[PDB]
Amino acid sequence: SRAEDYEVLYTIGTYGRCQKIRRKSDGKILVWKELDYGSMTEAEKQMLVSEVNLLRELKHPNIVRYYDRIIDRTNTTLYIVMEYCEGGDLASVITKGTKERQYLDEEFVLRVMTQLTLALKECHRRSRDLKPANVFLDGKQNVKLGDFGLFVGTPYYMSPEQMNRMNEKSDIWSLGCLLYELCALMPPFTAFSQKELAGKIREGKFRRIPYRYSDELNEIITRMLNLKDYHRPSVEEILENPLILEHHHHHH
Ligand SMILES: CCOc1cc(-c2nc(-c3cc(OC)c(OC)c(OC)c3)cnc2N)ccc1C(=O)O
Ligand SMILES: [Cl-]
Ligand SMILES: [Cl-]
Ligand SMILES: [Cl-]
Ligand SMILES: [Cl-]
Ligand SMILES: [Cl-]
Ligand SMILES: [Cl-]
Repeated sequence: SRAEDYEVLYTIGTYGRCQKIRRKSDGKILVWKELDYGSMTEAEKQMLVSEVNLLRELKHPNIVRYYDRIIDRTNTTLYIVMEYCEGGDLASVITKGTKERQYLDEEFVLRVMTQLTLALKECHRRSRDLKPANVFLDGKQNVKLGDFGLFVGTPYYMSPEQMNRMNEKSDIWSLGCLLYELCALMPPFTAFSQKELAGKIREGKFRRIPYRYSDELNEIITRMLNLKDYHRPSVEEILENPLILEHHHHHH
C-alpha cells in the first residue's frame, strides 16, 4: 500500500532499478522494481495498469510471485513488490560456468527442465520470455519464470516457425535452446548475424551436449530441437520422462 511500509536495503540491479527490501510489519525479505512513469502518456499508463493487473492474477510455485503495487505520485514512481530469489537469474549461472569453465550438474538441469516445463504448462493453461535472464532461482532449489515478455541482440532461441510463420510447440523449442545452453554453456546455433543464424536453424544441426550428460537427457533436449513442431514433445510428454522425479519439482 505505502512505500513507508518497506525499507530498502540496497540495489540489486538497474526500466528503473531493482532493490532488495524489507517489509516492516514482519521483516520479510522481498524485492521491488522501480518504474518512473512521469514521462508516460495516458494511453501508456493505461496499458501499464493492464499489465500490472495481469501479474496480480498468475499465482504458481514456478512463476515469480507478485505481492504488491505501490504508487508514489509525488516522485511519479511505481513499485512492483515481488518475492526475493536469492540464487539470481539463470543468465548469470551460465556466464559463471562459462567464465570459470565448470559445467552444471545433471541434477540441476533436470530441476530446471521439470520446473520450467510446469511454468510453461501454466502459461498455456491461462490463455513470457523463455530465456536465461527471465529465469530465477530461490534459496530452496526452486526455479521460477519471470515476467520479461509481458533489436541489437541475436535471436538465438527463435524457432523455425517464428522465423517465417507462424504455437505452443514453439515454446518447447525455446526451452530446448535454454536447456541446451545450460548444458553446453553456449546456444545450439551460434552466428554473428541474424541471417547467418537463420541459415543454421534451418539445417537443424548442432553438437551433442557434453558427454558428462546422459544419453537420456541428450535425447529429450534433441527432441525439443526438432525442426518439425509436431515432433517436439508436449509438456505432458516431457514430464512423463523417466528422468523426471518428485525431487526435481518445487518444494516450499
Ligand atoms: C529487472 C528484473 O526484474 C525481476 C527481478 C527478479 C528478481 N531478481 C533477483 C535477483 C537477485 C540477484 O542476486 C543474486 C541477482 O544477481 C545475479 C539478480 O540478477 C538479475 C536478480 C532476486 N529476486 C527477484 N525477484 C525477479 C523477476 C524479475 C522480473 O521482472 O521478471
Ligand atoms: Cl568446461
Ligand atoms: Cl552431472
Ligand atoms: Cl560435445
Ligand atoms: Cl531425495
Ligand atoms: Cl507444494
Ligand atoms: Cl515453491
